[PDB]
Amino acid sequence: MSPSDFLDKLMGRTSGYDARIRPNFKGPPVQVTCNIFINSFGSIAETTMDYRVNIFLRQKWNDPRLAYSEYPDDSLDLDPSMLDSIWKPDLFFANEKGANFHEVTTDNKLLRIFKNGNVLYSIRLTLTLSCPMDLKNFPMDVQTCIMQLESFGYTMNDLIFEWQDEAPVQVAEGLTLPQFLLKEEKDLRYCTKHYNTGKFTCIEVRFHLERQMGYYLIQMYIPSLLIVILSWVSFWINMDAAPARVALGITTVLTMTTQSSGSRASLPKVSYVKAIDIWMAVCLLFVFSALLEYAAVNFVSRAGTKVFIDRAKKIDTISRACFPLAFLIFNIFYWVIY
Amino acid sequence: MSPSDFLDKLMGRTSGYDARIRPNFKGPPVQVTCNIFINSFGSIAETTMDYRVNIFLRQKWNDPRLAYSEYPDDSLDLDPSMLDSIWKPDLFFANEKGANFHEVTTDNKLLRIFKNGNVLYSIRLTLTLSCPMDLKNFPMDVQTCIMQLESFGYTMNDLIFEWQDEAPVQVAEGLTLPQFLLKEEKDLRYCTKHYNTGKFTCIEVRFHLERQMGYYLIQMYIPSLLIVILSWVSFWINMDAAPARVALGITTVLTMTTQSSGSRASLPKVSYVKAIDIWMAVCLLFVFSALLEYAAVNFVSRAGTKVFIDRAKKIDTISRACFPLAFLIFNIFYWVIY
Amino acid sequence: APMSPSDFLDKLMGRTSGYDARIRPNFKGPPVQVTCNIFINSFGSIAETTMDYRVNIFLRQKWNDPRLAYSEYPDDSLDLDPSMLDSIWKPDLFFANEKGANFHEVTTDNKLLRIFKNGNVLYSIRLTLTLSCPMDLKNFPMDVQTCIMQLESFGYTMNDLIFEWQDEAPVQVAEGLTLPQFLLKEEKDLRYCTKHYNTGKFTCIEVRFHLERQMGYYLIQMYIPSLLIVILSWVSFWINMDAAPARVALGITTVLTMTTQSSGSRASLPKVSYVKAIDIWMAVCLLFVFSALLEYAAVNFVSRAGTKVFIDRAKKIDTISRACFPLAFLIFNIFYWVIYKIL
Amino acid sequence: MSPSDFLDKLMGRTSGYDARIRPNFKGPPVQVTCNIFINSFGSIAETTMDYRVNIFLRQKWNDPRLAYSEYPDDSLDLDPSMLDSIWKPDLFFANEKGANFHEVTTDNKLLRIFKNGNVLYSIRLTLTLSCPMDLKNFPMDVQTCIMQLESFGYTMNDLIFEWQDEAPVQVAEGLTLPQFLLKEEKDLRYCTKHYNTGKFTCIEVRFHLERQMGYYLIQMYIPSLLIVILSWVSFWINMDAAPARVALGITTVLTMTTQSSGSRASLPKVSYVKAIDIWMAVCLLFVFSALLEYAAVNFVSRAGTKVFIDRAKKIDTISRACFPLAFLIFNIFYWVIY
Amino acid sequence: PMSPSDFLDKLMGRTSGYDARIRPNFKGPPVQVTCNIFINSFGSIAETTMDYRVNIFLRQKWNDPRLAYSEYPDDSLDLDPSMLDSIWKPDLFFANEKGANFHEVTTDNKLLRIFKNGNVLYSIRLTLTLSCPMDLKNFPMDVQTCIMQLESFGYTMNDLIFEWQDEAPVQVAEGLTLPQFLLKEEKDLRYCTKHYNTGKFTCIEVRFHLERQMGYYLIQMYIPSLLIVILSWVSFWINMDAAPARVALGITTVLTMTTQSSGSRASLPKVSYVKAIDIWMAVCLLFVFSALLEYAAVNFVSRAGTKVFIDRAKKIDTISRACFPLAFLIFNIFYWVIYKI
Ligand SMILES: CC[C@H](C)[C@H]1O[C@]2(CC[C@@H]1C)C[C@@H]1C[C@@H](C/C=C(\C)[C@@H](O[C@H]3C[C@H](OC)[C@@H](O[C@H]4C[C@H](OC)[C@@H](O)[C@H](C)O4)[C@H](C)O3)[C@@H](C)/C=C/C=C3\CO[C@@H]4[C@H](O)C(C)=C[C@@H](C(=O)O1)[C@]34O)O2
Ligand SMILES: CC[C@H](C)[C@H]1O[C@]2(CC[C@@H]1C)C[C@@H]1C[C@@H](C/C=C(\C)[C@@H](O[C@H]3C[C@H](OC)[C@@H](O[C@H]4C[C@H](OC)[C@@H](O)[C@H](C)O4)[C@H](C)O3)[C@@H](C)/C=C/C=C3\CO[C@@H]4[C@H](O)C(C)=C[C@@H](C(=O)O1)[C@]34O)O2
Ligand SMILES: CC[C@H](C)[C@H]1O[C@]2(CC[C@@H]1C)C[C@@H]1C[C@@H](C/C=C(\C)[C@@H](O[C@H]3C[C@H](OC)[C@@H](O[C@H]4C[C@H](OC)[C@@H](O)[C@H](C)O4)[C@H](C)O3)[C@@H](C)/C=C/C=C3\CO[C@@H]4[C@H](O)C(C)=C[C@@H](C(=O)O1)[C@]34O)O2
Ligand SMILES: C[C@H]1[C@H]2C(=O)N(C)c3ccncc3[C@H]2CN1S(=O)(=O)c1ccc2c(c1)OCO2
Ligand SMILES: C[C@H]1[C@H]2C(=O)N(C)c3ccncc3[C@H]2CN1S(=O)(=O)c1ccc2c(c1)OCO2
Ligand SMILES: C[C@H]1[C@H]2C(=O)N(C)c3ccncc3[C@H]2CN1S(=O)(=O)c1ccc2c(c1)OCO2
Ligand SMILES: C[C@H]1[C@H]2C(=O)N(C)c3ccncc3[C@H]2CN1S(=O)(=O)c1ccc2c(c1)OCO2
Ligand SMILES: C[C@H]1[C@H]2C(=O)N(C)c3ccncc3[C@H]2CN1S(=O)(=O)c1ccc2c(c1)OCO2
Ligand SMILES: [Zn+2]
Ligand SMILES: [Zn+2]
Ligand SMILES: [Zn+2]
Ligand SMILES: [Zn+2]
Ligand SMILES: [Zn+2]
Repeated sequence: MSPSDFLDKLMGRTSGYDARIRPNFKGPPVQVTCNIFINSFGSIAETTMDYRVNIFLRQKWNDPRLAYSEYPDDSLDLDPSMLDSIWKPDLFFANEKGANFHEVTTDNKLLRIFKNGNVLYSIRLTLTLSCPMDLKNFPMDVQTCIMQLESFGYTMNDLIFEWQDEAPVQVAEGLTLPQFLLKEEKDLRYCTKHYNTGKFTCIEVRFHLERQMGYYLIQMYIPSLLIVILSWVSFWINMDAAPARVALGITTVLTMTTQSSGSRASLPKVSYVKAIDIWMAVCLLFVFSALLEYAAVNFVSRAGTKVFIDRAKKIDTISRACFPLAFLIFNIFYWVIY
Repeated sequence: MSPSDFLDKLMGRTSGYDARIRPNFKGPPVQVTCNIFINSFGSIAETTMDYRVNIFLRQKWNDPRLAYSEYPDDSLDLDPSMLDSIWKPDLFFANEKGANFHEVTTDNKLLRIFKNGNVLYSIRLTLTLSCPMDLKNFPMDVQTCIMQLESFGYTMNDLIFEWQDEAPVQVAEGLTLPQFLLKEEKDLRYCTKHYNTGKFTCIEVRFHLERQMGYYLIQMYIPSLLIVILSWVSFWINMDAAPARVALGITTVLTMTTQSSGSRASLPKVSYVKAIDIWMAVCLLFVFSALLEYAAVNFVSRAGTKVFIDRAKKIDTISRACFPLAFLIFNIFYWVIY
Repeated sequence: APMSPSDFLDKLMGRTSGYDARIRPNFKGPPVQVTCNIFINSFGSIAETTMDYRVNIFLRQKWNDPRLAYSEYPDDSLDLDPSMLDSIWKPDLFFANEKGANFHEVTTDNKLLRIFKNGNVLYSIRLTLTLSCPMDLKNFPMDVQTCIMQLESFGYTMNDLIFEWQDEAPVQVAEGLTLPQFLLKEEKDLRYCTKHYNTGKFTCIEVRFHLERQMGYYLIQMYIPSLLIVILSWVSFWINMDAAPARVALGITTVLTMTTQSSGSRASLPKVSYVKAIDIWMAVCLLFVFSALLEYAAVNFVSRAGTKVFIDRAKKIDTISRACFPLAFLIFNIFYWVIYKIL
Repeated sequence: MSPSDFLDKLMGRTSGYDARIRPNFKGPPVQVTCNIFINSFGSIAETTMDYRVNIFLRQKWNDPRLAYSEYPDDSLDLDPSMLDSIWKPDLFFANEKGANFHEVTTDNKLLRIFKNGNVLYSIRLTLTLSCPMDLKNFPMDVQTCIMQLESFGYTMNDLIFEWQDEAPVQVAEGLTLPQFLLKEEKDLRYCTKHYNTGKFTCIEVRFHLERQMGYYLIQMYIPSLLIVILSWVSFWINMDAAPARVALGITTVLTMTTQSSGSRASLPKVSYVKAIDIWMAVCLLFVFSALLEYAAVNFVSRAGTKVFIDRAKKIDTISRACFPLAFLIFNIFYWVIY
Repeated sequence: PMSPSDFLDKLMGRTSGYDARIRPNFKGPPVQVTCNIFINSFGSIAETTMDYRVNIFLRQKWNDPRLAYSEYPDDSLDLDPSMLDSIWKPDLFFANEKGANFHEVTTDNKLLRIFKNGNVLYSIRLTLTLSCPMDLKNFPMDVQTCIMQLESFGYTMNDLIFEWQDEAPVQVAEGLTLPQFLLKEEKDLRYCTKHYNTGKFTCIEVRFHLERQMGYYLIQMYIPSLLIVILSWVSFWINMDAAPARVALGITTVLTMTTQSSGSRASLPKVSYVKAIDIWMAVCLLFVFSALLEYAAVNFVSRAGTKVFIDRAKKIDTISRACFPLAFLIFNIFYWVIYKI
């Protein structure tokens, strides 16, 4: 039989096939089996609180109307134009902010049918998915971003999604993220939805994203360490040089504040204390205490008498040991806790 | 009866149904009943003065042409392709800046008809809606953002919208906003429009958004408290150290101004006094007064005589008590008022 | 019984009608007189940098098509399904100064079709337009702009099609519509922009909106903080002439604050090559702040030798400065504000 | 003859016209004559290295199939829907980054045919065109931005573009650019392309854009003149006041560097020396030399003896004359050269 | 001769019986497609988003015996692109494409040409944004390798095979330049043959090599950092008694050096490895910070105003005037030799 006539008899004019009717429409729900290949993964934004993926979405279900005997071939690879002629699930991504198909240079779609009427339908999609983030431990945080595959119009009695048994989520070889590490273990689960329009099938996959710490050592933690260490050189400067020691004190405090708000600029305006806030707060405390230290040194030595000059000198010599020692103790606590 | 023939007889070729004609077109207006499920709520922008939602819009109306007896089923879940074949309301969002449908992986639409000809039509939409904001109490403000559902072509004598009686506005479980708290109570009302083209049905829903205060304590109010407290250390510095005390005075004023304009950068250019303006103004007054305080101290002590040196010293000792005390009193007033 | 709607639409503009939408009303006769009016649903995004603004409007067009006249119903008008707009002739109005334009299609096409007994048509369509508005920033931020909107025919010359603003209420504005930076003046000017191209002479009607910039924002974020830096600069005059590092510190940091203030405000504007009002203010403020530093340089220099005659001469420069600097700055403010907030 | 029948006989059902076949397809190439009206011209970006225009593109060619005698009218203005029914050139813009048609409120198109079969086809287009820029003389530069009209599928033996003889490029009355002056003289030329697919017609127009200098006097050259003049006040300050004279020297150098990199922020990251780089370099040299001048003054006067104090004083008095004099000479050279 | 309208009708139209849902030789071996690209433009090379943009003409060549003709003596026929919808064509897609679009102004930017023997030439104009993962370890003396993968979506290796053309598979428009990079003449061609759970799919790849131009960074990064280091040294010629002056210099050079450093990091992605620019900024900041510590030492050892201690402090300064520049010069030798040799 010629292919043109076969397609005509199976799903075309002479077929009497109606794509508005599901497989076994008087019978049990259509069991769809999903799996995704993750071609790319990125644009993980804290501010907009979302991420982007390019995937191949594979769906599998049985349509006894598409079973064939005319060829001995176990499967037939069909032209994607025939997808419009057949019934297919109405899967949508429940937490999708933006989604699109790919049409260059032709529709990036795949249709394959088997002897027994099974269908394989793969379609390429770019999705932007919402991923609410918990920034309490930033930048030592780990996020959990999800992806929900749901039916819009079919209730649980007509259509049921299920992750494939073997390898439901594949990831492209050598795929990396610059800011995160994508953990090998993906959690699969059900998000079965109950709306006032009914009960709807929904399956979910959770990716775990561990933020890479290296960037923050170099661009956040070390340069704050500078400003704190810089603040301490005041303690080796002559107590008579007020303009010099105040200059150091101010400029370290101010550098430390612009450092602090510089890092807050890349994040959303959450109303809870993050780990980076604690660090910047304590660093700023140490830098501010050092200025108060000189204010004390300057003030106790007003009268130029030896007894008072000696008392001021003791404040400096204690400071040279205690400030670094205390800051070292703080680092032990901070790093151990997280 | 086969589904294909039933759809053909009800709204297809052999039906004689005309979707250009409303239900009961010679009779009273079509009573439509709306309800929304809010799948997401965010992108609340002060600068552009708008917000974004992803909703399922449900509409319900009766079309006696679609009543059926051929099946005992109380309702039939139909393929959304049939939405093109039936009449439906021309609801539009009157305050929408941008709107779009969702088409991945198929049109995110739902059609359900009942024995008596009732229709349920749910469609998924991303909307950007305008929300004019009153920033007088920012950042302790609370906004009221609306959403108007209106008919474009049908006047009140052909078509009438109405919110559902039970649960017209549902919100997705666990939906949060990072900057605001969305209040449980939504106001419903009428926006019935009168244009030169006629009188048009319009129903409205108001969401109340209370801005979360926590972010502003950490990134606005506390760091301004620093600069004010920092300004006071000048009062414990030796009056002879002019370059040190002027250095403190300048750099606190300038830090305070860049702090002030830093916060104004995230807002629209409104021409009224906001709460944040008052705070920054008073903080800047306290920081500026402290510099003037030294200018006074320096100036009254020009001649190096004890009577004048004593007078200058009194200005400092009074300042150490009064500046903080006055600033504390201001905080009591400011916080109590808002 | 009366005629069914389906058959009436079929006989009027459908299969059996013989209507051709490629042919205008009275095509051998005089031009089609179209009557336009707009409802302004929103008005905003007034950008100086990109030099444009945005509106959401309902565009109403009215014209007579004797082919669409009917007697089959006693109704004075019939409200028709917008799908029928494709079946009828309609003007090819476009916005001549539009940078971006779009229709609205959620949840259906935001369109309106209404025909009357005598064949008159009312066609309303909802549009978001971004329109170009060349701006004269010479008096910024006390400026007032005039932004236009041109409705023009693309393909029909003046002998086939003519646009005209409605007589009664051609431009309506939504109740309670405000702009945050501007005041939209009640009076809109209507005019003709009749175009002559090498392809012919084309109808074009125009509406001008007047936008008065609100001054309040600039008092708080531009004029008052510059007043600070000038007043701050004066405290140097009460500081001891012996404290050079203190008085130079004040002088530098006020000049530098004043320059970053000045270029901070220029960041929100296009790169025009003419002097604006804000430039004059920042220039004079910077002059007063710079003169104060030069004042100390003079004080410091004349008092080099520590002798009373020279120390006294330097002290006189300071005491004169305490009066003259503020007095001169006050006089400047009188002149500046009188000039711009009069002419 | 009724218009409906005339269009039917000329290019419709009964016409036998095939728009897949060019005019005189066995004969010589179709001679197309182009002209543009420039409705707007702007968005001239240095960073992205492109510009934007809104044009009416007019094309003229003869199609003997569309010649008519049925009406005495010299030309017929046709409904643009008929453009789909006729053959037309496949002109594209070879250096276009983005292009779009205008469809509000109807397609912004014009079709006019003449007795002899001539066609006038005008279409409105927004184009973003690439314009590689030579920034060597910025901001006294003058750019040359082009616009190439090319055939995609027709080789030189089937289709030939040519600029109109009389007034090929019109510009809207009163059209201005804020940063540039668009010169009256446009160059027209040929870009005839040779690809491995063949030889393709291409005509080009070059616009000359002279950058307006006024903005840069006020926001770049004058404020740099300030910092240089400010640097000189150090020379009238007492040599004993080191913290004051070093303060001036540092802050002028640093102001001068942030000024310099502030202006580089608006440009692409080209790897050649621009005119603005030379100016900022020399200004920074004069400001840096002034600091070195004090370092010298301070250093030669270490021992507080008259002979060395006098030698230091001479360095200052020479500096007061030579620094401005040298800077004036530099300005003469710099401005004369460009 | 036969009219064009009838010829197109008999070849691929109503009366032809041609089915574009069926590939050439569908029971036979795979369709051999031969690709070549003309690069009309190349740019928008972004480090942050980690991608680049091209405007290309994509040419595909394959044989369709159904489209062979004898009715005309012409070796090839240039056909109207509307006929592309009527014929079978490969389903080539760009595997590493983030965004892609066709060009439709003023008509579809497409080309169809068929030959006597049924060969087809199909050229289509495309703007592509392609992902190019970057290794910034040597930034800004880095060289990137950006790829472009042409793949079949639906046809497995037994039905469809892509292959680069033998002669001149990748042409580049005359005078095409990039402002930040140099595009190297040699393009590598290779296979990316994909194995998915849906099957084995043809894929061919081209690699462009992009050498970052160094000139910009000398002027806007390396020289201005050289300033701050040289500026830091003037402290050594300032009087040791002038603490506020020498501390002022020390602070402001350190702080200028830190804002310089983080200014340059703003244009890059947030990678968690050490780049070459990080080492430079680190060492510059070390030299500027050491100079401040140098004065702290000078100030501290000279506390008691006695000659023996004043002399010791003075020696720290005189050694510093020679050693600081000398050491910084030695560092430059090492740094430049390592990265540029
Ligand atoms: C009194 C403050 C003075 C000025 C002190 O400031 C300094 C040092 C000098 C002064 C002694 C510096 C200051 C931090 C403070 C110490 C503060 C902390 C260690 C933390 O905060 C405290 C107070 C806070 O309650 C306001 C409290 O939150 C609770 C109660 C709240 O209910 C009222 C509730 O909503 C909330 C969710 O849970 C918290 C647990 O604990 C720490 C979280 C503060 C960090 C602050 C900052 C980090 O970057 C910010 C900014 O980028 C900048 C420029 C400077 C920083 C600063 O200014 O930091 C900054 O604002 O020390
Ligand atoms: C008076 C200025 C001098 C320089 C004084 O400045 C300082 C310190 C002491 C100086 C002598 C600092 C200054 C505040 C002033 C005190 C001012 C206020 C408490 C408020 O304002 C006053 C006057 C103002 O109108 C003159 C008036 O508006 C009304 C009437 C108008 O009709 C004429 C009407 O249309 C308008 C809408 O409502 C107002 C109610 O009341 C307060 C609102 C001012 C805030 C100012 C600022 C907040 O951030 C701004 C900016 O980010 C910055 C960099 C510095 C700030 C500053 O510069 O703050 C800043 O610009 O004191
Ligand atoms: C020589 C200037 C010295 C350094 C003086 O500078 C200062 C103080 C110190 C010196 C005494 C500071 C300086 C202004 C000057 C005084 C100058 C003016 C009041 C005006 O300008 C003069 C000369 C000018 O000719 C270039 C001339 O315009 C030409 C070209 C015009 O085409 C556009 C043309 O339309 C016109 C007819 O003709 C003009 C008419 O009149 C005033 C326009 C200058 C404003 C300058 C500034 C405002 O913000 C700018 C910037 O954001 C910044 C950081 C600092 C400002 C500054 O630096 O301001 C700034 O650059 O005083
Ligand atoms: C057969 C379809 C649908 C329908 O159109 N008709 C006429 C009948 C008739 C009798 N019983 C049920 C129906 C419904 C249900 N089925 S369906 O299960 O194949 C179906 C089809 C399409 C659907 C859908 C369900 O959910 C929303 O989209
Ligand atoms: C039946 C329609 C419409 C119409 O086409 N005809 C012929 C008639 C005939 C007699 N009376 C009224 C009409 C109009 C109104 N009705 S309708 O109520 O179904 C209708 C249909 C579509 C509409 C509309 C109203 O306003 C918005 O767009
Ligand atoms: C009737 C149309 C158009 C046409 O097709 N023909 C055949 C004739 C015949 C005789 N005279 C004029 C025409 C032209 C013009 N008329 S029209 O006035 O209805 C018309 C129709 C559409 C138009 C247009 C003019 O200019 C803009 O686009
Ligand atoms: C007549 C057309 C085109 C065609 O479709 N056929 C069938 C034939 C037949 C015989 N000889 C030539 C052709 C070609 C050439 N002509 S055409 O010159 O009008 C033409 C038409 C469309 C074209 C084109 C050339 O190149 C770009 O796209
Ligand atoms: C002829 C097509 C396709 C088909 O529709 N039928 C009916 C048959 C019949 C017998 N054997 C194979 C088929 C398949 C395969 N062929 S095809 O090789 O031309 C083809 C056609 C389209 C394809 C494809 C392969 O890969 C995916 O897209
Ligand atoms: Zn897990
Ligand atoms: Zn309420
Ligand atoms: Zn007026
Ligand atoms: Zn020229
Ligand atoms: Zn190689």
